[PDB]
Amino acid sequence: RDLTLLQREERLRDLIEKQDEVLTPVVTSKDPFKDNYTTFATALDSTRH
Amino acid sequence: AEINQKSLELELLRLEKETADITHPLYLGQKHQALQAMNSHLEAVLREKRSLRQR
Amino acid sequence: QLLIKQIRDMRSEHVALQNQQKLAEKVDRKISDKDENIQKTRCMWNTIM
Amino acid sequence: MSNSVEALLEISSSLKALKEECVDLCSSVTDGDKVIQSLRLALTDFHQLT
Repeated sequence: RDLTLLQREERLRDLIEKQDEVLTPVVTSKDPFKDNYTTFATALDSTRH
Repeated sequence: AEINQKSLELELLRLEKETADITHPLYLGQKHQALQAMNSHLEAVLREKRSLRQR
Repeated sequence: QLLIKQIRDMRSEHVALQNQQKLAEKVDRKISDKDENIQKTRCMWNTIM
Repeated sequence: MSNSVEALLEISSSLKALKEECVDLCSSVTDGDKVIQSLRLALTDFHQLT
């Protein structure tokens, strides 16, 4: 039982570590993008009517 | 002995359920798709920067 | 005779499992940070999606 | 004896209930490693485009 549970936890850790490495840069640049994009889209939308 | 085997199985299944959103291929696949759609859109916007600026 | 056979078989199995546990403990100190890493990863995804 | 038999019936029922909740998790072992690689590329691109 102990060996089997340890093997599964190790696999889970490996998977989480690989994801953290790639998600951290995207979350940090999100808020400036969303705000710049929304302002851009609203400005563009006012020229079509 | 039989109780012990089934108890282990239960414990394993419980661990898998609790971590499925971040680990299972199904859920990870859905996140990929959403990200690819946005990429393509941004590529397009960057390609038409001049026209959009003029407008 | 049956009991003799069963005990011998189990002893052999116990030694084999002991060798496997000694190889797995050389990797585990760092586990005190799992639930925290999972929630961190989940939170980053929720923010992006 | 009577206590052991009752413990088996309880655990067996708990397992059956959990297997039914995890029907979506039980399908085809696509190579989890491939999906992650692909995700890595998409995120990296997304970050660069943003």
